[PDB]
Amino acid sequence: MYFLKNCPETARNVVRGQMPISGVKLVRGTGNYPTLVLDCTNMGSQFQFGEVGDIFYIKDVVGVKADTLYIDPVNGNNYNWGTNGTKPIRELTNIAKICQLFRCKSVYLNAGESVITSNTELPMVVFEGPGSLKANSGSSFLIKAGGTLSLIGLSGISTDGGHMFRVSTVEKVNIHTNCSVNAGAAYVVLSEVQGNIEYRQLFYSVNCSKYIGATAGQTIAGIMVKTATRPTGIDAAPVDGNVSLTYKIIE
Amino acid sequence: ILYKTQGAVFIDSNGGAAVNNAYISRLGNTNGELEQAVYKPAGFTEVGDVAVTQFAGSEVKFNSPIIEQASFDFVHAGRDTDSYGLFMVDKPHIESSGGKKKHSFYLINTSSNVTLSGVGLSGQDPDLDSMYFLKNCPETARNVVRGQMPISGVKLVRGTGNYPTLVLDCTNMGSQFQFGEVGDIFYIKDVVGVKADTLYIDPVNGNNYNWGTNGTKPIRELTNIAKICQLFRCKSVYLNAGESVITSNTELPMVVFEGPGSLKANSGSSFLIKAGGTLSLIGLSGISTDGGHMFRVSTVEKVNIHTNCSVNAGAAYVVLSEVQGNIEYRQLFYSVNCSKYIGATAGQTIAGIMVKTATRPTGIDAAPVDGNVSLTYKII
Ligand SMILES: OC[C@H]1O[C@H](O[C@H]2[C@H](O)[C@@H](O)[C@@H](O)O[C@@H]2CO)[C@H](O)[C@@H](O)[C@@H]1O
Repeated sequence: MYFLKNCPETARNVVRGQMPISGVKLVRGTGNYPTLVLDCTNMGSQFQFGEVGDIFYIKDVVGVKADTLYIDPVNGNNYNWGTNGTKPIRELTNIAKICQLFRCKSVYLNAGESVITSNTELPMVVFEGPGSLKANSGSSFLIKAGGTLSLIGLSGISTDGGHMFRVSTVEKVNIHTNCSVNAGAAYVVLSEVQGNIEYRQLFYSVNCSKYIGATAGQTIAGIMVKTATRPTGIDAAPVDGNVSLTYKIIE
Repeated sequence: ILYKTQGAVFIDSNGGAAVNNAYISRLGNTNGELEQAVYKPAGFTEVGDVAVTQFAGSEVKFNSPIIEQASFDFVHAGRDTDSYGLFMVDKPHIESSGGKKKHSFYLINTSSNVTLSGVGLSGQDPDLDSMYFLKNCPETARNVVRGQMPISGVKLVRGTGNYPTLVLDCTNMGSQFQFGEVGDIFYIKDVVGVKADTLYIDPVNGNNYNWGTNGTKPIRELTNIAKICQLFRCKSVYLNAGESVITSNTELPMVVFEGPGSLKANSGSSFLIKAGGTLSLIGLSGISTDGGHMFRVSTVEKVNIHTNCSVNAGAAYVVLSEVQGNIEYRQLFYSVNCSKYIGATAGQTIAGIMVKTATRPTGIDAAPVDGNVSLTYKII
């Protein structure tokens, strides 16, 4: 429907009213700036039968919500909105943007491994489903906003060497992992700021050299590790020297 | 158009057709309510004259119409098959002598974009008359309202069907919270750029038709308080004297509750906590249940429960986490009763507890929570 060519950063291409009844692909473009704005746009059944096309070009959304974002590394299509279960997207590249735009409460991971190869932000929502999350090429998942990130019942989350979650916000961050967690020789959580973090591991298993570390002097953290399958060698020293504990709950 | 029964009727294909600055009026409204629409969609079975009627997929653009003396200003039905046909009315000038009217926008299985121009009214029947009537609009439909609400108080919306579709898009509400009524809050899907600080409740003298956001016009039941606070970003709820009760599990918004009123969960029901934040009960005459757990938490986000009033969960718990929770509970003065302060349905919930009162179940000071809760801090 729209093709946005080299629209400047200050420009806004506002869309109001009702989208067509039949599915359409909304936007494509060229240039480094998003300018499309959904101003209370009545989307109808576009999430189920249409496509966004290129999510990069959407600058802001007002009054348009969806509860869940669906990801399918095997059958998904990135042209999709991803907010309807029959039309999931396939990559993780824009899940943070998409969830922020539509105020999604959860992310659904269909079977298969959802991977990243460069640092990628994760929205602070509930992740569920049979899929797994993998950070490859030394990349890390990024936590940039306060709130709670929950991994519930996934087939697991792991990395090929980089720290698992890099926190760059000073806001309170809760990380809840109720699935298999494997950071290898790295940390589950690395704070790049003077953080305030609460990490909760529930059953399944966890592996890492330290549960939480920080790049610089002190980051307050609270930790609960409820699983026998953990590196017991760090029960006495679960975090690096740059992290001070508020509480520690480990058997 | 000067008419007796129906002003204008638009049916089936009329793509791109426009009707600008139309002046359509019934010749007076005497016995208007008794006219019977002749050409109308199946879903419209009400009696009364209709200035403008549209259905079967017709989508004529109505720009600045002037509609006078009608029982129904507009009756519009989307196409039966897929709800196709947007109801488009921009700045309608609606008036009727003696404030006689049934509905301005009777919308069936459809979407709409309407811009109000600070002109309009709702009829003399305190129960049935409303600006909008939304009949079986589907889940995917949106009936958007922009512009200025009438100066005089009106009842905004009523409807039938299982899905809310009304949207307040930066609607200028004027003094409607104080003098008007929402009608049926259920049909409002969302609200943008319209806020109110407090939601007022009075279990005996309140009226559910009211918005509830102005102190002179509180609502009555607790059923939709979470939804209302969410739509209007309320910071607090004011409970006037009396017992506000629930008999089914009902969500409580995470805001400050104040006033001399009390909260009661009956029929074994529980109050629900579905979002993170802080729920504060400050100075209420108390909160209690007839046997159900007081607060059932179903969110994994950080939840703070601050009770500065009398609390009685009986043999039940003040808080029950239905997920792997993260809760902080603080009881300040007054009194607290329960078998355990916090419990959970399964796999460990973390919590911090502060109980500052001599009137508490002293025998659980050493074991304040059930086996599925692990304490971060305990101050008693
Ligand atoms: O699907 C087309 C249309 O058929 C019927 O409409 C009737 C209408 O009710 C009568 O008042 C008269 O105008 O004849 C029409 C058909 O010839 C359905 O009642 C209506 O819902 C539907 O849209």
